[PDB]
Amino acid sequence: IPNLDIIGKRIEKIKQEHETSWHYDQDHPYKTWAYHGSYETKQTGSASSMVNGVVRLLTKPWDVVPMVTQMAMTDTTPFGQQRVFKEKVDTRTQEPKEGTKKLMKITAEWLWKELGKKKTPRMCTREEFTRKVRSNAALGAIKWKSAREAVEDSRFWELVDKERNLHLEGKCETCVYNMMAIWYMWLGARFLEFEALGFLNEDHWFSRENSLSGVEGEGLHKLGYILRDVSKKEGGAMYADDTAGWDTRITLEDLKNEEMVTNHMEGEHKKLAEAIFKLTYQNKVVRVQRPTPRGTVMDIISRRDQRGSVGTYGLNTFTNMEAQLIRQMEGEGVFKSIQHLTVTEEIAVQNWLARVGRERLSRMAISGDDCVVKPLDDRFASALTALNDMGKVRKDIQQWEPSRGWNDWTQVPFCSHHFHELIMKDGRVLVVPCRNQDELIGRARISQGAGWSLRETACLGKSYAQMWSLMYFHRRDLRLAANAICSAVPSHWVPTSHEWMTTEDMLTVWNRVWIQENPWMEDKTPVESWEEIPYLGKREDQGSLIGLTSRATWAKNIQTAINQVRSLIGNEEYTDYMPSM
Ligand SMILES: CC(=O)Oc1ccc2oc(=O)sc2c1
Ligand SMILES: CC(=O)Oc1ccc2oc(=O)sc2c1
Ligand SMILES: [Co+2]
Ligand SMILES: [Co+2]
Ligand SMILES: [Co+2]
Ligand SMILES: [Co+2]
Ligand SMILES: [Co+2]
Ligand SMILES: [Co+2]
Ligand SMILES: [Co+2]
Ligand SMILES: [Co+2]
Ligand SMILES: [Co+2]
Ligand SMILES: [Zn+2]
Ligand SMILES: [Zn+2]
Repeated sequence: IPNLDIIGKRIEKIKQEHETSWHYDQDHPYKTWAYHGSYETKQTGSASSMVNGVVRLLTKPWDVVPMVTQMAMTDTTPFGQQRVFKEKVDTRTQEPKEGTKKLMKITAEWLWKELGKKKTPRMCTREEFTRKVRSNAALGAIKWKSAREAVEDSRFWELVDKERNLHLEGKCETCVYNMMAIWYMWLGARFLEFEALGFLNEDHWFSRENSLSGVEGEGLHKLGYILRDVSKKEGGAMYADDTAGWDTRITLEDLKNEEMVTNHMEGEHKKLAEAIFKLTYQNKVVRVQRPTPRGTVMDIISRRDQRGSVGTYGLNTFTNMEAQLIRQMEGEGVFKSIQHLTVTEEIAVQNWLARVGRERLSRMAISGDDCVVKPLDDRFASALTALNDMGKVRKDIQQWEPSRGWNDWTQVPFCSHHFHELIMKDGRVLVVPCRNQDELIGRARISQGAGWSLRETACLGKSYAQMWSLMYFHRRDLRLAANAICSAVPSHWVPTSHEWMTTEDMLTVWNRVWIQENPWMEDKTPVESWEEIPYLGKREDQGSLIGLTSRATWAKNIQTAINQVRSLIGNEEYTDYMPSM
């Protein structure tokens, strides 16, 4: 089942740009994706990640930690792409049963209606898009060189209009994904997607206020508070099951339910969004590279159901909200059979959604595929037939083994973190985020771009340091490492583009984020120094693999390393920041 009436125009346009080498490789490796052909291509990508030499020189004890080192070994060569494709992306998900589909359709229709109560969809503009391009951007493959180049060249916008008018007659020609697993599109295709669906992000449809379950806009320093509030609900344990490869488990049915947001639109906006949904989401064309004994080729493949990562405009959050409501329903015995929803069962679901729907959403904190649920009681743990039949198979657990929850919200994993209460010297109680400090250091030692000069490398380092001092100040090693990086990088250099991304005094930012603007901090008295700001317990702070001897030596000689970095940056002026205790 590949529908060439929808994808043929895209495939033929690519075939015609490489007619000489175009061919059908009878030994292609694709099993659940439809394969259309290959052509010869120049190898792109690389098999190493680039190391941030500034962060590395100031974090020398971590040169021997395995987690840290391994993180610097990403493979975007054809070899790497094909490795991840075979293991992760080339999977099939069964179609949900009839009953499951009915639950999803009812629940999705209800959810769009709740999200739309206080919001109205709208088209986003070329001007909105262009302003966002002048900053951090969603990721498209880039004929110009940068996104900021394309937005000014008005020929770029003629191409947009060309594709847009095809979209307006239900045809698609250039919206092709590239697996260079992350999927890129031409910036023009990204614009059309933004124009149709950007309102979901820009108008904050998944903020906690509008969606009850969501946390769009919250910010790491707020998530722990949000978890602790959810824990105040009456109910069972708190559950936080990860889905194995969520993007690959998005079904065609999921995509059709997300599309019901178009029922809330009108005019050409509805037509454009319908094009994004039917032409680019439910009928995708993907380019992947593959090594062959004859050099690297590009494969053209297609598939209807999965999702490709930029975010997903809240659609992953939407679908997870829907999926977790249905698991709540199943736990509460609202329905009995995935096989067939009886007429009286469809009415119960409708009643349940009308009666307790909003309350059940607020038992949840959901960010894309990341969810925390505090259900009515622990029947939830073994309500599994809808979850599995929807394809949202739980990671690292037997299919019918019941979920394990937690009674202590400080043990619940959410958004790659745990959250802890932390007592200040004056007795006020902070809720702070926590995650393995060897991961944080490993990610800081990776320069997110290839071929970078030392200034941008130093500014990326400073960005992590300021983030550490805001978010992970309670970790002794990170506070010290942040101090060194900030001492080593000229004080007026701007961190690369969030609260840590200026040259504001970071104590000023700390006070604003954790005291002044913290809705869960009643006493608005600021702190007057970093010595006033506490650490986690020395025990629980140990979490790190580094030896105590190499940490002590690192701490004792840290100024030697700082000066070494200062010398390579240049005859500049630097500030010696308050040394961590
Ligand atoms: C937009 C929002 O507030 O939701 C999230 C989800 C995951 C996450 O991981 C971080 O580092 S911050 C963060 C925020
Ligand atoms: C706890 C500590 O002293 O670490 C930092 C980190 C970043 C920063 O940015 C400034 O201007 S001050 C400052 C201190
Ligand atoms: Co050719
Ligand atoms: Co080529
Ligand atoms: Co996974
Ligand atoms: Co169909
Ligand atoms: Co209309
Ligand atoms: Co999302
Ligand atoms: Co009740
Ligand atoms: Co950052
Ligand atoms: Co509050
Ligand atoms: Zn298109
Ligand atoms: Zn911890």
